[PDB]
Amino acid sequence: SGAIYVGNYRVVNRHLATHNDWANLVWEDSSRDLLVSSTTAQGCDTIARCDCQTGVYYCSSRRKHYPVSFSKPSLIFVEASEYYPARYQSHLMLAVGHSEPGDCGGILRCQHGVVGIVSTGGNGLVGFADVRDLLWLDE
Ligand SMILES: COc1ccc(F)cc1CC(=O)N1CCC[C@H](C(N)=O)C1
Ligand SMILES: [Zn+2]
Repeated sequence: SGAIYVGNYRVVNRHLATHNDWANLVWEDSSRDLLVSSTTAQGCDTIARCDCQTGVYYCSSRRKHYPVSFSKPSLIFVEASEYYPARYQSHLMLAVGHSEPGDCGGILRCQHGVVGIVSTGGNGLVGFADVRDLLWLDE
């Protein structure tokens, strides 16, 4: 679990969104596993606007943060689950690192701020849904 709180927005994995998230929907994209809902309180997370390929992520299954090199956002094949059939997920970045399903939502951060959130993993790899292209999160 985990979310990004920026301005009047809450960014979460689409497969983990709640009833309240869907009742206050701003935007959702199944192909990216993202959903943004509105909030009454003000969020203070800074979103990075960069092309960094290094950062730190929070891994809840280990109660630890890990430094990683990650690939540029791209389409990556993702196995079927109870949330989606087998498909390509777009805007996904991979890193070598530990992850388990409950790790989804952990933030990936570089020196410029929030990069994305854990969205996939398996076999010593972890995938992050990128958020740096969502310029509207700021205005
Ligand atoms: C962090 O997730 C891990 C990690 C290790 C694992 F063996 C398995 C997973 C789960 C995973 O990748 N899923 C299930 C939930 C939806 C995801 C998606 N974005 O389509 C795909
Ligand atoms: Zn950066």
